[PDB]
Amino acid sequence: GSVQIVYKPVDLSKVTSKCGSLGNIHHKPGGGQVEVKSEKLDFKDRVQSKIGSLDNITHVPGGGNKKIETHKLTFRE
Amino acid sequence: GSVQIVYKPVDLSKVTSKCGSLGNIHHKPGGGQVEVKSEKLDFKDRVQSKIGSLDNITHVPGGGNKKIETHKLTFRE
Amino acid sequence: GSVQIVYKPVDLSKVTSKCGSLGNIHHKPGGGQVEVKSEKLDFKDRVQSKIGSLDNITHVPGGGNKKIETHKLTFRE
Amino acid sequence: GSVQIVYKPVDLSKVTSKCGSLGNIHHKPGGGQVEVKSEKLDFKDRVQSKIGSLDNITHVPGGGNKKIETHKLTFRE
Amino acid sequence: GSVQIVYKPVDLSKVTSKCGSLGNIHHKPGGGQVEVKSEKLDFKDRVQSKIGSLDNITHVPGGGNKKIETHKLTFRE
Amino acid sequence: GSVQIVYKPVDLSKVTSKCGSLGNIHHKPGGGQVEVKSEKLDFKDRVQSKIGSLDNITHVPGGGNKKIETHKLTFRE
Repeated sequence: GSVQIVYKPVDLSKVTSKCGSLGNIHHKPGGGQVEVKSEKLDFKDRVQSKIGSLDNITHVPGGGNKKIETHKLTFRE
Repeated sequence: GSVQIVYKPVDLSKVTSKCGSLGNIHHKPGGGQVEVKSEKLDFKDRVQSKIGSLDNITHVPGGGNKKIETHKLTFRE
Repeated sequence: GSVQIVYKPVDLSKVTSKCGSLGNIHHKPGGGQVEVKSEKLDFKDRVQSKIGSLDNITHVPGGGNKKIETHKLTFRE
Repeated sequence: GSVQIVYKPVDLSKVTSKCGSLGNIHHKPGGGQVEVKSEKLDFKDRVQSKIGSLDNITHVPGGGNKKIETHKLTFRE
Repeated sequence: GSVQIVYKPVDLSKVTSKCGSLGNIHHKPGGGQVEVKSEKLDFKDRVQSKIGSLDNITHVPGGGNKKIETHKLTFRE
Repeated sequence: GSVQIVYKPVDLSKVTSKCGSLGNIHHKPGGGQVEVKSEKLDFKDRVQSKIGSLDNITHVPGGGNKKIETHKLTFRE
């Protein structure tokens, strides 16, 4: 008996974002009101929690581009 | 018996973000009001918590670009 | 019996962010009001907590670019 | 000829405000956003103006009572 | 000819404000945002102006009481 | 001819403010943001102006009481 595996995922992918001018951006908010009333909080194993938040975000990238690329290979004899 | 594995994921991927000018960005907020009333907080094993927050963010990258790239290989005889 | 493994993930990936001028950025906030009322906090094993925060961020990188790249290889006979 | 005038407005008026306890008063506002854009302002002769205001008032008198009382007498021969 | 005038406005008016306890007063505001953009301001003759204001007031008199009382007499022969 | 005037406005007015305890007063504000942009300001003859102000007031009199009382008499022959 004999097993043989080859793995050659060749790739050449271009992500582009040609852009002129981003111009005038106004993020002008009049902050409201948040109330949270809890008693008990038991968190375990990869918990991500957000409890009571008033957050403002001006995310202005001059071109934002993500390439995600995973290669998995599991061998079980 | 004989097992043989080759692993050659070849890649050449370009991420680009040509940009002129980012211009005028105004992030002008009038901060609100946050109240949290808790009693007990038991956290364990990779907990990420945010309790009561009033946060303002001007994230202006002059071109932001992420390439994520994972290569995994698990061999089980 | 004989096992043989080769591992040659060759790569040449370019991340670029050509940019003119970042211009005028104004982050002008009128700070609000945060109240947190807790009693007990038991944290254990890789806890990240933020309790009661009023934070302001002007993150203006002149081009910010991240490349994440992990290579994993687990062999089990 | 002869003119004669008498003026005797007699009065005894009581204003009262018997009160126990004023208790818990909460004035908890999350301040908003006011913008005024003008060019020219010509004011004359007993002008009272308020231009662009974000004001908060906790007026808690422990009994507030006003008595206004005017006596006018104009004689024209 | 003969003119005769008498002026005897007699008065005995009591203003009262019996009160126990003023208690807990909370004036807790998260300050907002005011912008005024003008060019020209010509004021004359008893002008009262307020241009761009963010003001907070806790007026807690332990009993506030006003009595206004005017007596006018104009004689024209 | 003969003119005769008498002026005897007799008065005995009491203002009172009996009070126990003023208690707990909290004036806790998170200061906002005021911007005024003007060019020209020509004021004349009893002008009262307030331009751009962020003011906080805890006025807690232990009983505040005003009596205003004017007596006017104009004679024109």
